[PDB]
Amino acid sequence: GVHKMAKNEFQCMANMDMLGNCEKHCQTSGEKGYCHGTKCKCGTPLSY
Repeated sequence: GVHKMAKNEFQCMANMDMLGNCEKHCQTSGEKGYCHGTKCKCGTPLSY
């Protein structure tokens, strides 16, 4: 909802956000990381 929270966008490669400050914080929780520079979040891989 409030922010892009999936593997589809930024891909830890965007030319001003690729240095995502959460490089272990996701895998240490078992969930997947998203790189928005300092606005770096993780998230569950989800199911349907």
